[PDB]
Amino acid sequence: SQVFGVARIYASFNDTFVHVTDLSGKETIARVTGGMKVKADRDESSPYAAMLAAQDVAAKCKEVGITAVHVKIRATGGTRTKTPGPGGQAALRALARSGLRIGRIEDVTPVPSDSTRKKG
Amino acid sequence: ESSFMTLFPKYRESYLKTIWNDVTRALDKHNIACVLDLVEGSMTVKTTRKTYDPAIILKARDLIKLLARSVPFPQAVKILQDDMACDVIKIGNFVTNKERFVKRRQRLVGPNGNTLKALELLTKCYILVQGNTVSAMGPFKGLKEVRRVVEDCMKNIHPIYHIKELMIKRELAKRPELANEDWSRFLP
Amino acid sequence: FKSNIFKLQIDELLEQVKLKQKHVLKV
Amino acid sequence: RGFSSNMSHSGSLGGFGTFEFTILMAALLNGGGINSNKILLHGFSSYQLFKGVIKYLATMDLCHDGHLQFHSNPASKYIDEGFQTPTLFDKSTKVNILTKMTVSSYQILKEYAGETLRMLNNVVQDQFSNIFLTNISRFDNLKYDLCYDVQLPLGKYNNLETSLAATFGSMERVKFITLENFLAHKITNVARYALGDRIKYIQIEMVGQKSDFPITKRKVYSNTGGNHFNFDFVRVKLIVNPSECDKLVTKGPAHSETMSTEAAVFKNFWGIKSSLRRFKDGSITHCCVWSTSSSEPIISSIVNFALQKHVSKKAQISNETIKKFHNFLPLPNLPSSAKTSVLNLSSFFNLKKSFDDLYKIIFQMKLPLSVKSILPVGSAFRYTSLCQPVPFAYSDPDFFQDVILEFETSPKWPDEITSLEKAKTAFLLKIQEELSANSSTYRSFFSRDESIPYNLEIVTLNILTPEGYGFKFRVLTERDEILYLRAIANARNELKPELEATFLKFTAKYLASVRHTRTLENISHSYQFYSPVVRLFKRWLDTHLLLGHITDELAELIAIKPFVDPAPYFIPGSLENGFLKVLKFISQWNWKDDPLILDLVKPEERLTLAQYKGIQMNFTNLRNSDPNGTHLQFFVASKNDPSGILYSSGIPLPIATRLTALAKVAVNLLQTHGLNQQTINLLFTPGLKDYDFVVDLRTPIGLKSSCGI
Amino acid sequence: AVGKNKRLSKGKKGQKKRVVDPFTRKEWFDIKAPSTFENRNVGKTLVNKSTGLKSASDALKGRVVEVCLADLQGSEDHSFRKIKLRVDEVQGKNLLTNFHGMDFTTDKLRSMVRKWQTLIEANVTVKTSDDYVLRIFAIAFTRKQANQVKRHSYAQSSHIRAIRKVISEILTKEVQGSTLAQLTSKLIPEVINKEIENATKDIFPLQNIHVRKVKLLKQPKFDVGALMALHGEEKGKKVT
Amino acid sequence: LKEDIHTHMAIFEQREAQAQEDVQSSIVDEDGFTLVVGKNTKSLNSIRKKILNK
RNA sequence: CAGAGGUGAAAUUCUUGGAUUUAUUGAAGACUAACUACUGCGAAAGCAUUUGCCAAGGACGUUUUCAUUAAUCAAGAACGAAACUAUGCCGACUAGGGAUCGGGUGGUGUUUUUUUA
Repeated sequence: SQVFGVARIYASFNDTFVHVTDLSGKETIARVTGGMKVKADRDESSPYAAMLAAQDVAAKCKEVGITAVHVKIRATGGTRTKTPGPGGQAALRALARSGLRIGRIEDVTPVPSDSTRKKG
Repeated sequence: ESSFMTLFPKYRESYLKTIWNDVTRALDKHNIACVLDLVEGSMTVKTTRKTYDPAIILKARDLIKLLARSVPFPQAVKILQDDMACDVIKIGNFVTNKERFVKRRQRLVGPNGNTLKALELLTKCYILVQGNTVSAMGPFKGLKEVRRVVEDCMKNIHPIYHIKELMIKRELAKRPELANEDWSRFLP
Repeated sequence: FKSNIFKLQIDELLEQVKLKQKHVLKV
Repeated sequence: RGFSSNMSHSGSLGGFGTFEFTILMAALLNGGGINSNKILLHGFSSYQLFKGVIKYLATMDLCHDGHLQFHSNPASKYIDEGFQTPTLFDKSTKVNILTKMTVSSYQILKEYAGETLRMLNNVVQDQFSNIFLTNISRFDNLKYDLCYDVQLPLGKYNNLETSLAATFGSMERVKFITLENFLAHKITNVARYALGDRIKYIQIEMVGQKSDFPITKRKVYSNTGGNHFNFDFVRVKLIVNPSECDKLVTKGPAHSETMSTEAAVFKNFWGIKSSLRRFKDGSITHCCVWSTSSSEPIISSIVNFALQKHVSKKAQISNETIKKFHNFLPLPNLPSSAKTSVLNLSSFFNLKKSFDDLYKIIFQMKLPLSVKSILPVGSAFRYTSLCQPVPFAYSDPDFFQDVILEFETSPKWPDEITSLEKAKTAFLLKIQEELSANSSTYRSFFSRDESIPYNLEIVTLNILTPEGYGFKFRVLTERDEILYLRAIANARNELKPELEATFLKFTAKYLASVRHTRTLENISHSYQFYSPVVRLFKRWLDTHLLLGHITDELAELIAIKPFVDPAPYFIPGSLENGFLKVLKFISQWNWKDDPLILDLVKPEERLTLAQYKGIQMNFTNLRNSDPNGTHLQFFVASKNDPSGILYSSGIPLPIATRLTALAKVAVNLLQTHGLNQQTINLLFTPGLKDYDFVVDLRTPIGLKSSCGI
Repeated sequence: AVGKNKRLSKGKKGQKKRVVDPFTRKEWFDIKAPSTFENRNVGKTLVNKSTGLKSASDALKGRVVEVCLADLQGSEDHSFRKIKLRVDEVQGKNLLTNFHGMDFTTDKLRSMVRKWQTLIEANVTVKTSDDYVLRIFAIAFTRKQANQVKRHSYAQSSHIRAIRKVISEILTKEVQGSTLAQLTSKLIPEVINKEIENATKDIFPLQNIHVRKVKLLKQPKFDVGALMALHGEEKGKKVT
Repeated sequence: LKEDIHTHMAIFEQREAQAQEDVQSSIVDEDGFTLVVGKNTKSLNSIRKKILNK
């Protein structure tokens, strides 16, 4: 019935990557960005920008045949911050409004086991 | 039907038993079921079959996380709001000397909490300094500023320097004649 | 070890297969 | 091995013997490096020289990749261009040595070089007599895996043009001077291009080749074989790849706009049998589809078609030996059983599917002790059942396949063996109640197990699942080994060996059986032909009336010995070759001196030096305690069982000597008489002699349909 | 950054043309989980083309999928696990996947970890009967009894080392007894958790006992016969 | 089967409970000697059997 | 497939030889998060993944043994970018109270389990 693909939503404090892949994780279907949807460079991380990005990705997804999504949301991780972005919340909400069946939500941000700093 | 849970200790168990009617009031105004289990010590947010906001189930997860890590309830529902985020900053893995680490985080709090309170007032966040970490709750610009200030203070920059810089930047952005100049001629 | 066992075994096969000087002189 | 220095291009085997070996080892003493290094030295012993020369013939190609060059009267050099012929060349005399060797002879020499290099690098066992003291070339059905008798009623030298489909003209005489050479090379190329990948190697023997004629004759004059030529018939022998032994379609090249040269030879090679089929994914390639049959293989079908097309219209094709073998294997009473191949496992997998449905149900039932494991341990679960499992066929003795049902660990077991078995019976009673209350389509009842002596309360659960299958659940816990060791401790010095036999029966039923099952299923998947070989061997033992006193796991071990260790023969690629290899081994086995040590593995976890020597020390201790073998005859051991008694215990020395005598009588029969339908019929006739009395009995109802045949 | 104000780098000096439509040239394959599970058919996958069937077979035999056991088993009590699957065999718009690894999920690990108790990790690399090489990570969290009045229930170092000995022995015995498929059918109904709890009930009471993560290390040589046997040969339509 | 299982389990439980109490019922000898049993043992037969094994 | 990074906004930089991103791997130099304290150890500086090897140490338990062998220390010896709102009467010292870390004794039942650990 439903064709399932994943959406990797990497939502830093500066940008918002919406990136739908198929199940296998290798063949990317549609990738846009708030930075390539917004005009003002200072607003490359806004909910408006992410909403435009999710609209483009949803158009291409229903074009090729995908209908339902496992969403995986991601922060910067590592030694920097560990909180997703405004683009993350807005992209997920915009996808669900645009009408892809949101299949399964998961938080996958790389938390380091033992981080890399100097203990001065 | 996505779920999330987190665990608490018992002093929070008494407080949460007092406030759990308002937690479920807010979450059922947002259509999110929630249970509280006192023989295990667990708070759980489940989606219903009438919910329509994946952002709100993520926000409810952060709600119960804050409530377990001991912020009050009005702060908790301010995280349930729209344009707010929580961040935890680790200050453990910076210094080796225990005396120096204690002195530096006490410097981060300040006398009478003055420097912490002025950081809160200038960044519009809510900051809590718990042992080896720091929990700050507020808008994303405030969280960026607070992560920068706390990391430099656990390095050797004084938050009094950072608070003066924040005041100067506040008045500079308040006068809108300089939307291109670098302001480093003004900063200390 | 392989040297010892294979040497003794090839000695057995060669004394088994060896011909005779009487046959050599006759032919 | 069977080679010689004779000519092989006349449809013969050899081309490599004493003279070729001497010239080759002299060249290798001269050198043989890629940059003309020396491979063999003057101070080397014969072991070192032999290991070196066989390492060279194993590693280096001399027919299709490269060639060797030397000077006799300065150094040798391998060069990297194959000349499609054996090429060791001397430029001081400008000779090629091995032109008597054909391509098939060189291929078989390569495989033998690889086998003996493996046996040289084998450090565990003693491979010496294994290499040097077993002439395998006696029986062609034991040397090669498929034999084919084809008769060629040719006629006369001028009748060639009518009696052949090829043409033996002037330049054909120039290239292939003798008619035997030309026809032999024609059969090799035709059969090789016809089979393709269904064979590892090929061999064409010309039966009736007399290389001797008197002085008063001009040449070897004869009239045998329907013509005036020096052969009786052609024996086509094939060394077969067992995995691609039964691929249904014979795939060719794809389809472009232009007819390619390869597809052109395909079309002119297959004629009517060729086609152009669109496959399931959508490829458009040429393929000639056949049909499978139980009684005869597609190799026989395709070589019949190829020889009757591109050789002559008069030749006769036969392998009634393997035809009758596939007939002697039983055929289950199922739809499409006749056209079903012999490597099909669909009945076994249907049994496994029904078992998995029942497995889920009983796993998600609710008990006071939650279930820990459920292990199928049945002969059908290891593909060694004799009759293939037919639905609702409830008269075959292997209808109820054993499963082990093991619960979690619990400290509240009883500590008294009868009450322990009664508690297991209580668990099975609750299981049966829940099944009959929840999943009523299943049926069930309760039986006993008297195979374990003095433990008389073992109750098993018979379950009939509505796809027509039966499983007797028996329960294994964490206390059985403890209670049996305690009983054998507290028993007095007279009754200790009786409880030894009791505990050994318990182990072979409950514990090592699971290890046995999983090991044999895995290595059967790696060795397909093991399941028809063990089915035929069990049939042979049952008709010779030894199965009632020899257990099925010992039958499976003694059946799988040649598949595990086929040295110095080949891996079996036919039911015929496998079963006769088993018979030859069990005939040549001297169990009074020789123990059976196996390493049940996939082809190249093996038993290393310490484990091997420890098992041999166990064997020699058993033989010091029993030199004559009045108490044990077969010392079989593997990695799952280094004991050596566990499966062959309690075996009558009359029965063991009768088995060895039957194998010896069988191999002497095949030595004196040629292998054919009457010999194999005499092999399968029961003995009924040497017995002091026989009792012939009949049942009121014939049981063939109910047994599922 | 579409707007005009940003400057002109090397960048968009000359860009190629959109004349391709790879989603017109691509291809929908279907995959098939092993017989160990219950909901076998799981989604589809895209391959670039087929004019190199070399390329189709290459990409498909390369791929590595991963799913959640909730979708693979119909069970929200198995919802917290994720299973990786490896595509080894391909035949006719139908892939035959194979078991590759296993993870817990990050929110499950954070949900388990508490404050006034002790966390135990233990891993072991072992070898199955199929000569697969495997590495198993298990964890276990201690608990107070129904009677305890001390607010923290800490293990001692000797208790932790003894429980690690027991856990390592149990995992080694279980996997070295099992094959890979039997190990999947043990990991699905979570048997080793109850086994470890019943074996370490005597030393210290533990509460959260899981097998957190399984990793494959080295496969054997490929065997299409065994794989097709685990799952459970075709003639065309004669175009002319 | 049900009747046999139930009656055998009842009589076995009675015998086992009685033997357990008899072991852990402070077996004091005639000359003032007590006997050293442990926690979780339930068979004086098994005590004699451990002594016989050693 | 055309931006990515970064900032209050920028800028330097990397990017049609595909940067950022997605997936399977491989190597390298560090580090040892959550558990993590009402703590533990070491003379101090300091010390957190597993498992061994080597030697050391405290307290406890002792109807063991040596029988004043000790304490305190000037000299000598061993070990070894920062600071920035902290500040507590002390002592040759009386009763204690809740905690907790390590050892031992007794009572007492739950959790445990039973001739094999």
